[PDB]
Amino acid sequence: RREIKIEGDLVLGGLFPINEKGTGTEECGRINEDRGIQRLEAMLFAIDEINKDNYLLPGVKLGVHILDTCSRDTYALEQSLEFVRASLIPLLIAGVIGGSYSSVSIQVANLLRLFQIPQISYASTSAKLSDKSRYDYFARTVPPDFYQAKAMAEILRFFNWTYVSTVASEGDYGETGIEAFEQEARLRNICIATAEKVGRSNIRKSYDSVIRELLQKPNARVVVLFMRSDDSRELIAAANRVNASFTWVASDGWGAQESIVKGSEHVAYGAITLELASHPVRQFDRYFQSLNPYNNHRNPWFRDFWEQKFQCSLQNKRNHRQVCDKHLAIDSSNYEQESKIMFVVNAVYAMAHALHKMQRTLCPQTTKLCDAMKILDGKKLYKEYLLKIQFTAPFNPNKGADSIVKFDTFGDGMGRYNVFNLQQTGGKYSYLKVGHWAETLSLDVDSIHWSRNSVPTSQ
Amino acid sequence: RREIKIEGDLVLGGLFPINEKGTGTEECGRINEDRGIQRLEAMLFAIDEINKDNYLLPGVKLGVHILDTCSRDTYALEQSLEFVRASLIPLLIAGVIGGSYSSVSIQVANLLRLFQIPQISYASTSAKLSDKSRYDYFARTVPPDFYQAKAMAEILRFFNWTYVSTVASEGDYGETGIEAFEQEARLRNICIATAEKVGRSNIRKSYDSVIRELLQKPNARVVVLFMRSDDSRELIAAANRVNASFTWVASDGWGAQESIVKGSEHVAYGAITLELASHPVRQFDRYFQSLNPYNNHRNPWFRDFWEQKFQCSLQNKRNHRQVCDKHLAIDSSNYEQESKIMFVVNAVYAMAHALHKMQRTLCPQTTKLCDAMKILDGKKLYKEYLLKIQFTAPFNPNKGADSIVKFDTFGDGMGRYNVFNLQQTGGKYSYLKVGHWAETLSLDVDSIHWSRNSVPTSQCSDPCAPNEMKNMQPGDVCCWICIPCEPYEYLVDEFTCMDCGPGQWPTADLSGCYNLPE
Ligand SMILES: *[C@@H]1O[C@H](CO)[C@@H](O)[C@H](O)[C@H]1NC(C)=O
Ligand SMILES: N[C@@]1(C(=O)O)CN[C@@H](C(=O)O)C1
Ligand SMILES: N[C@@]1(C(=O)O)CN[C@@H](C(=O)O)C1
Repeated sequence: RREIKIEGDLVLGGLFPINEKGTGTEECGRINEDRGIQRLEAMLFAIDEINKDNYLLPGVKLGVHILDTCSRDTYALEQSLEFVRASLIPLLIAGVIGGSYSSVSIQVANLLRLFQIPQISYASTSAKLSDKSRYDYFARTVPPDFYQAKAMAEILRFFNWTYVSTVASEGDYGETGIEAFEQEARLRNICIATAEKVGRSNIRKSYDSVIRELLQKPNARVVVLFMRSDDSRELIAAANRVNASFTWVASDGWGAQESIVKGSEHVAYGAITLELASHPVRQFDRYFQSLNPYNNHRNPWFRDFWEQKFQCSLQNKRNHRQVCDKHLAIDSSNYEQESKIMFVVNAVYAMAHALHKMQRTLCPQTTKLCDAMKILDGKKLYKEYLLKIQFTAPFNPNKGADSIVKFDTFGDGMGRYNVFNLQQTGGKYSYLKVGHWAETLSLDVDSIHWSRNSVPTSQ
Repeated sequence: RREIKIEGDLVLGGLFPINEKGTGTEECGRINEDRGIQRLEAMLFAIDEINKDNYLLPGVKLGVHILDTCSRDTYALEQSLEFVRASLIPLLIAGVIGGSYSSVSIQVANLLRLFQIPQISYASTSAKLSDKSRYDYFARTVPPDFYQAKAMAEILRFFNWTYVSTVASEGDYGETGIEAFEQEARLRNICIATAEKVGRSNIRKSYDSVIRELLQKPNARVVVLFMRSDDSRELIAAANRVNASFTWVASDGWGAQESIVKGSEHVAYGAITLELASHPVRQFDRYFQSLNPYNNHRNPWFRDFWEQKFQCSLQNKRNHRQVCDKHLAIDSSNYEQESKIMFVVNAVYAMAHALHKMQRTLCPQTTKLCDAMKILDGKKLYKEYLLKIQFTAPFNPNKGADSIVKFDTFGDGMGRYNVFNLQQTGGKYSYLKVGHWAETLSLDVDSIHWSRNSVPTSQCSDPCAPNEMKNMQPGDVCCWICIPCEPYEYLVDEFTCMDCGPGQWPTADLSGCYNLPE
């Protein structure tokens, strides 16, 4: 049971899928490197920054209480109990920054509302959450799948892929996300071959089973994927053991993760995956790359991350091979900033700018946490929060790109996605940006390298 | 922070408004005597009984973990966190028996579902809870207000009280409960004069304010009340300071509590209040009356209850007057069993019979808690629970009165309500049962003692003058104007004044025309 406790004048809860969903009786598996450890640090970074900042919450140091969600909802839920219990050693939570998988953001939202705690997700995208009548204390800095589904169908409708198959992760994410695609699919005259869907505690046999059925309709060479990062790997893994080949069209769930195609660099070749529109946070880069087990002591998971990333081994381990070189480090050769890290940082600044207004509004005299705010008014903070608008943490170069954080009447973000193509040119697999989606598709077509190096056909 | 912990092979949570909602920064006010302390004890009693019982959960002693809800939702909610946390000193909760105010049963339900814990209320009545898509782990042994509102409207529709005023407690109980009456009200052609509603942290001024407004429509002498026990008292309190008088028609919220009219025995006289149909649990009577501070040590609130009920004082107190006689006791002169106590007991037995089945089903070999049930399957227990049917804890004499506990497809109970009349005959105020509601009203009318000892009247406009006038309707259906007619025209009907014509005249009563000579 590892957590992160940094005391402060005001505290923010944190939820990150630091560890993958553990198989069997256990709950937490291997370290999620890029979407777990990075995103986590990103929050620490953002806090660090908000504390070093003078024009945003100065007399109110921001403390954090971060918990791993081990990619499982029921688990994060239990963890989250930590925050509501913290309203009565206990940390007075102001807002929770969290919910990577939609699956857990919801399960968590269902509890924070009962205790009026503002939640902000930096990645959950299920349209289900937009419903501000069931998730009245939730907000996120990313747009719902209702706008990604469109982006997806409009990609097939452009390549006359009238007959394609769908397979979606079980769970509020994949489900709602596909039900979104299903609709947008019919409307553009696209018939769905076989409707596949994986699930929980699933092993190889259930994934191969899905591959089989994707093969029982060999007319549809284009398979649409609305699956979680994990279920999206197990699928490709299966599809590879039996040299099965298709034109993969996947939701951000797969996104541009090069860690999904690892071990099947080809069975996934010439695929098309979408991701959210984001511009890397310069400072975070230098920040993360500056980390190492000798200076990152506040992150209890760092060691395990270190040993796993470098194939290391140490005394604070079990019993393995190859000890680890001191001159080992995170550099530009072993690290690429995760796509959503931007959303993490904005999520936090939001919460902060939100509090920051409450500060100056409720307490004119000082810069410190007065008596007015000794005990926050959740409801208030949340309807003094949505109404937020600010220039993305200055960690952003431009300003003219609507790079300002704010929320809709639903508390969600702007639907800007990037279209990707999985290609390899020099013995190495990489993702190349080939168009995007603003409200209408776009892509330099003659940029795409397809499987069987030919523009596919699915009718 | 006081709780009750009795260890056991299986444990049941408990929520009771033992203390009234505290005013100011504090949270818990005075002890709720009859709906708090009694109902609490009734649960203990029921447990005590289920443990002394041989044919129902024998090898599985039932433990309880009871927490006061201080009548506040946000508070019970926090306390309830005690139970979900208890699924991981911590007590393995099987189900929570609780939720007096609807207000809190909901707020609570919202949390137990997140951890699959079966809840059962012995009194929350909000229709909102019937919705098994939002409260999938809730059940109760009382029927939704959807059936009480009907019973209420049907009581006014019988006394042609076409124009009456409504005032409802703020909070899921009063609100939803009135929205229920509002609808059933329109449907029976009943216009609502002024729609009043009290609230939170409300003091005298907001109650008087409500009285004032009830007075700004002095045509409606009948006021409908869908208010919590507490808000229902503050209102009458207010209504009394200013000798205001009406015919009070109140929901069970007020019910038949003689503790509501205390201090205004007359400003509330000749009122009509509804309650759930229930028959007192004989054994509980002997049981409760057998309690006293020297033998009730497991109930941490007992002393405070004792000191408060008897005006006592003790060393485990603050600093007051008049010490307390040892020979003080709860007898037939100072105690009347609360109306819902029955529901409390059934609520628990249900939970028990439920577990009891799970016991014999999951574990054929022994009578004890086996490995199959070491860790319960909420979802399962809940859909092995609703499907329950049993003869009310034998604490009931008859059997032929559908006195069997069970739940609807919604997890609610049977809508049977009793109609009451608040009357005083010998210097003492009491509640007299005067009819009930099965699915249709009923009441021996000539049983009711009204205020101004006269069957009241609540309509919009006065009746027309036969001698002349005709009924005229502008926009609504309760408010009309009386137009007199021309000495030469009769009335085809109540509303239409029709002219007789040439060489004729309308009869004296104005029902026809008598041919004139000359
Ligand atoms: C009003 O109530 C009286 C009860 O005495 C009844 O006789 C009368 O018919 C009612 N008015 C109508 C016609 O609705
Ligand atoms: N689209 C994701 C979700 O809403 O759950 C799937 N994976 C999440 C992530 O970025 O890690 C985002
Ligand atoms: N019907 C009540 C409720 O659910 O709120 C009103 N008063 C409660 C009580 O019995 O104390 C029950």
